[PDB]
Amino acid sequence: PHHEFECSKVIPERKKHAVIKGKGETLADALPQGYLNTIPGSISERGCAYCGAKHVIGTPMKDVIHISHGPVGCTYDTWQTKRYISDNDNFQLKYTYATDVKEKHIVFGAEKLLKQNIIEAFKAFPQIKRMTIYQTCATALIGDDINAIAEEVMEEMPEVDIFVCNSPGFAGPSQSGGHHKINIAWINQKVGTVEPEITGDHVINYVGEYNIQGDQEVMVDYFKRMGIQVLSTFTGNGSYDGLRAMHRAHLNVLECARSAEYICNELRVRYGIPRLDIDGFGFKPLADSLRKIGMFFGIEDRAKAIIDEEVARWKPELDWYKERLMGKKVCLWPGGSKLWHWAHVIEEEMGLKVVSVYTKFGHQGDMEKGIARCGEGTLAIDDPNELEGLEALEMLKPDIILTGKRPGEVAKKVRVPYLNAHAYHNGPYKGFEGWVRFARDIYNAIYSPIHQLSGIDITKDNAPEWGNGFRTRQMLSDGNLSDAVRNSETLRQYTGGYDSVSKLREREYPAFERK
Amino acid sequence: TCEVKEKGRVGTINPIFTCQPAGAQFVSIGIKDCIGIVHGGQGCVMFVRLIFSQHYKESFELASSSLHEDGAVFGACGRVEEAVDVLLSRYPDVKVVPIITTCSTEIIGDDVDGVIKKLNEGLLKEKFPDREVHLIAMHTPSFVGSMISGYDVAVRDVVRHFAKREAPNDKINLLTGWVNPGDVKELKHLLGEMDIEANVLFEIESFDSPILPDGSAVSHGNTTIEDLIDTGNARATFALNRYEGTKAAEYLQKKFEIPAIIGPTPIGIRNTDIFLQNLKKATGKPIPQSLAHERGVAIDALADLTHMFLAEKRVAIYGAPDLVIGLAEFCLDLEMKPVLLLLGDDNSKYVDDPRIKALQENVDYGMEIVTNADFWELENRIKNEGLELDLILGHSKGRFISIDYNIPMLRVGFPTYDRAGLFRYPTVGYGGAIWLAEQMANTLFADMEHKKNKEWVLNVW
Amino acid sequence: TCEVKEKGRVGTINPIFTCQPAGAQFVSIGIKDCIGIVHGGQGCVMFVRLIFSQHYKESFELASSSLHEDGAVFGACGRVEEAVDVLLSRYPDVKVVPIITTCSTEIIGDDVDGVIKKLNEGLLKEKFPDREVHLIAMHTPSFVGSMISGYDVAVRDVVRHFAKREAPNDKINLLTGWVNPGDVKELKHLLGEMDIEANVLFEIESFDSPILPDGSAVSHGNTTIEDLIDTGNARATFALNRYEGTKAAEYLQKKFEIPAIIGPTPIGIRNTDIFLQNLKKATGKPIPQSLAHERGVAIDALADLTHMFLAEKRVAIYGAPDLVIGLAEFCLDLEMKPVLLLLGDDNSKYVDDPRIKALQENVDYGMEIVTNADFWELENRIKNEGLELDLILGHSKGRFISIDYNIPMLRVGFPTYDRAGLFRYPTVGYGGAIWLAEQMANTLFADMEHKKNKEWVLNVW
Ligand code: CLF
Ligand code: CLF
Ligand SMILES: [Mg+2]
Ligand SMILES: [Mg+2]
Repeated sequence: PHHEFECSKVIPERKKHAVIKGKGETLADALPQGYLNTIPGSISERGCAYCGAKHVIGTPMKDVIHISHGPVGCTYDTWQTKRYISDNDNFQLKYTYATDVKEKHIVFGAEKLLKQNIIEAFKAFPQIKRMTIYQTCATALIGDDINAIAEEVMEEMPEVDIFVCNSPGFAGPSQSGGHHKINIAWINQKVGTVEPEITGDHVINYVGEYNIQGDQEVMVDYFKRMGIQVLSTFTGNGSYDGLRAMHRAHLNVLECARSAEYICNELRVRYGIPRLDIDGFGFKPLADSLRKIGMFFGIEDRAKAIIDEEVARWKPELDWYKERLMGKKVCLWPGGSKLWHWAHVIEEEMGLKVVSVYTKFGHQGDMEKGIARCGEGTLAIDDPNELEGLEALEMLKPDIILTGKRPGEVAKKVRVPYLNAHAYHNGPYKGFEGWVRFARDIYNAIYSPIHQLSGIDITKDNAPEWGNGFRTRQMLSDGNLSDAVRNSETLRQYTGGYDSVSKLREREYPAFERK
Repeated sequence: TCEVKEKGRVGTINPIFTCQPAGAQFVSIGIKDCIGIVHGGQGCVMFVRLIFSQHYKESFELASSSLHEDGAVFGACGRVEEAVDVLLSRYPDVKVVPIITTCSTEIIGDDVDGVIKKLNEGLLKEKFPDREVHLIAMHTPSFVGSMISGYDVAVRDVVRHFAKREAPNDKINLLTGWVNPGDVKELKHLLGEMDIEANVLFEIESFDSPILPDGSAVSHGNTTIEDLIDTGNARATFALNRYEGTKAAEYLQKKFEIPAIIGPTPIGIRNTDIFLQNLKKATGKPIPQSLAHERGVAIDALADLTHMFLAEKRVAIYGAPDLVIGLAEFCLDLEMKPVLLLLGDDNSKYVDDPRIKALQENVDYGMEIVTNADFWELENRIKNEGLELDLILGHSKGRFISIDYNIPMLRVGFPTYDRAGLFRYPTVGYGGAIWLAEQMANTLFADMEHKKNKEWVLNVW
Repeated sequence: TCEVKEKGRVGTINPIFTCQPAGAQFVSIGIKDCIGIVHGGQGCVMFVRLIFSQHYKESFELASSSLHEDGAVFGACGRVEEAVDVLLSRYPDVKVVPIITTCSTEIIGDDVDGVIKKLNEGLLKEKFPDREVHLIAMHTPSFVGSMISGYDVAVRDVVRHFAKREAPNDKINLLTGWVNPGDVKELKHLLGEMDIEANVLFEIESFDSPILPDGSAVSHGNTTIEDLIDTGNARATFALNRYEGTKAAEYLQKKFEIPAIIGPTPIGIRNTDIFLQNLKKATGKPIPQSLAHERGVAIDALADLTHMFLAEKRVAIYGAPDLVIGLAEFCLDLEMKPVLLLLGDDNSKYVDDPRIKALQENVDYGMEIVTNADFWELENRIKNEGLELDLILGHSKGRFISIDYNIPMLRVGFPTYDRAGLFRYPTVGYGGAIWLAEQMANTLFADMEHKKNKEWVLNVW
């Protein structure tokens, strides 16, 4: 049934956005509202539609000048806050561009300014011949025609290609409207405009993947170990001109359905490319995902070889953590897709009890998937605000939350540890290895001896009379383990190094024989 | 010679600052029982709360009016009205509520002063008659100035709203500028030693908040309504940072005749000496021997470093203009050569800064000061015009230049997110002079080891 | 598991410490109006004054008996007699004069207690009858122990000399150990908050001396004769560092029945908690809210770093045994893996240390604790036995291992001469827990940027 928060009784519209998965309830009984307007003054977790378009989907493209047409603030505010990496020396993290719209441009427009900026940027970055221009609140409102100015520059400079994304912050209630806008602009303006070199019998688009801490490189590792040509990644570690050849893929492999279902759906309608939805996280969801892609291309034996090898390498480490995490409570409090990617498999494979999930900007489709996947009792929230998050911490008393940075720092004050679900701690978290890293970070957060320390009141006359000047994580975690578990000769802590991704970049892949 | 010049490019590549509302939001988070409402799109507040999180690793309370498409077409005062109701209805302890404009709401011309008038006579009387609630308009269009000028505007807006002169006293108003808790602590130390009471705008030491066993603490400012009212009753206003405190100081000078002492920013020994001299002048209090001793302790630390290691080091500096200029002055006292200062916004008054004219009069090595600067003004000079640097002083957003061009960098200013704990240490005062000089040395020293550049010399200095 | 083993080689390659006399000299520079005479060859004192210069960049007063060839053949008690006369005759304010033996004067067997008794009855009565002058034997042969054991001995000898129980009181004796001024400050802050008065051995905050305009200041200690005498009247002796204050603490226990609380070294949150608990127990005073607040502020800083960056870092630690052990303990609470601890002298009592027993009971990964260690025990392991480390913690003499094998290093202990200002910061207490954790992080961060090792991750932690 629906759930009301004490703190939101005065705004009863909120009751529609939360449900507790009740005994015997199905998806036809209760589902939160989603993708509605935000309540002003609520202290909602939500961002703008420029965020959704430019900051989340656009900027990951690794070989592109990402220029926001507007005042410098929108640009500064999205710079050096993301961990989408690339094998183009993190160009997309290191360089950002703003038109620096001023007062005089409000009356008269900023079209000339836009053009001068484009020329200046191509001049400063002669190795870069691709560009996306993102509209902001100010340039939407003053009405500059960005598409015209881009065309005007593409005429004059036939060596460059410029994409236009008209997704200002106020265009919709959240991130989500920005997702839709940039998907549809891309397929309309750009898909079909490049004929690719094909180098294999088996061609995919990898869609809805943004390469946080190397997630994409993890997954493309597996694909290349199967002799699949990844034609495109939308958009993590992705190439602008690669993504203009999406119309030639054999299969759309969709991880983040929230952000990228729009383009997969239109790619089916326009070109008859089928949509297969996958999970990048956990052993079973990933094994299933890879098996399916294998079968599809009639190379299932190659998938099974990867799966067996990876599971043999890493399961003894995942299960070490599972034993220590069994029954610990967790809130999956990302913005979107991650809540349902993790919901079931995190309980199964890590032993955690999911007590809450939330989405900042998700649709009712995301709560379908989330509620479908969690257990009864779970509290699901659409468009959470701060007070509601705080109240849920007091009511549910989770051992850890997985959430954003600043939300995590709210929880810190009330003695709830966090991992950054968005940017990760020691990522990447996709893949078999990544799943273990994920588990270890959760283990380290829950059984932190500093956390133990922080709960002790030293003014209190019957205080814990400390003996040694330390407690190890294991002293805090292993006390009530069975001897079988404590003495296992197979179970061990994570053995990978600090950076699990740089090895992948230096790796040669066996070629396969084309028909 | 030292030449002031304006960036040639019209566009921005790698920005040094964000926009005016960010500054107004920063002022706001330093006031007790304050929650500002940022009138515009959701990113205008959420992204800024993240900037503050990057610097302090703490969450501060700020709200949105949540502009959507309707408001952008029809006007959006309704969203402000609903935001105030929803905020006050769910946060019973809030007493100050800034209403902070953005690019969008300035452009659509929403009448914010009018909507405050309406709530004061309407909602606040009807629904909240027993509560003190101060609604304060802050006009901060993002298409002029920067977060720096936005801070300047906000301090004036807050002081204008509260200040009354109904009980004149011998306190000063200390407008710190946009500084770290460690600077507040340092400045209050000096006042304590000078035996001077002050209204300290702002009291942000409580930003450094505990995890307590009962989970009861939160990060917050401690500048009270009472403090802000009392700014009207002071004998002088000390605005340390010209670009962050001039508007507020001059408002009080014109309205209440309180003399305003604007700057200099007390960075380094000499600028600190001037501060203490200016405090003596304005209060009649003498400079005690304790501060002379502390001064000499700081001088001793500097004496160990200056001619052996700091002399003739080529430095580039960016960040808040008052920080940039104060650091350049101190660097010169340390025998260093600041060769490039970036001032990363459109302020037309830099060319009139007396501190800058002193630099123009007195420097005769090659030195550039670039106005309306961005980071490409630095990177381009290194990459393509052969600029040689021993050291950068600036905030964390410049970091990739340090990292990729192998120039070491001391993190100063705001925000400093790629190092831990920097907010607890001072850059102003005598304590700050020590910290800056010793951390510059330690930065240089680690670099010497990394590069094997006479690293064996760090034994008997 | 955690294996304690003795260094295999009989010889020393790259020593971690110097000899016992250096520790006695360090004790002596911490006492007001004290100038030790080092009875031996000139280098035994002049080289040690340089050590202290390397750490502090200050000069401290210490004299030589200037042993030459004749005294080495025939005995050199006369060289002492002349020294005392020449020192007293030219330094009117001196009141305390340790007589510190060296390898030479121990081997040739000079009767120091003898020659002191002679000077007390003789020279001091005849020539200096109006003056207070305390001559104190310190038997510090260089061919046993180290500077660390020399320190222990000297603290005992000074307390033994002076301590009388005329007027029992409620003060404690706080034997800080061989620590920095920033530690003394921190410890004094903790005592102040507990409202516990103490005789603080030693008051070395005044080592950080100014350059005054009248050139009148000098580095000196402020532990006085009165304080040293008053050690007999205390209700307990807190010897923080077992290897540096056990002898003096037990002496007062055995002689005056003053209970000795030996350790643990208050490094880290947990060990600071035990200190405060032990103060409560000893004095009956409650632990105030204010320290729970400061503790939580410290924990907050640690929370930002522990599971993100410090967890599972592989650490080697060397320096004073109390520091080494204290650090190892705090590192484990920070989720780190100290894998090699060097204890760089012949103390046979390390294996009996309860803190080391706890490490043996509780550590569950590969760790080595090497007794009688030298720096080759660390370098050989890196170079030839594949030891992998993320961080070193230790004093500057180990620096070439850091520099040449690309392992970053935080400077802790004594001496720290290849960085500036470190003596002003705490390693003990809640303030020191902040400093250690944040500076380990900052050290790791700089290294990640140097090596391009996920340097891009330092944005939204
Ligand atoms: S909702 Fe989003 S981030 Fe906000 S403005 Fe709009 S697109 Fe941008 Fe931009 S310059 Fe500053 S931060 Fe705003 S006030 Fe304008
Ligand atoms: S005058 Fe010179 S430095 Fe002195 S001992 Fe003699 S050769 Fe040597 Fe050596 S071990 Fe220590 S420092 Fe001395 S007390 Fe002996
Ligand atoms: Mg904090
Ligand atoms: Mg000094």
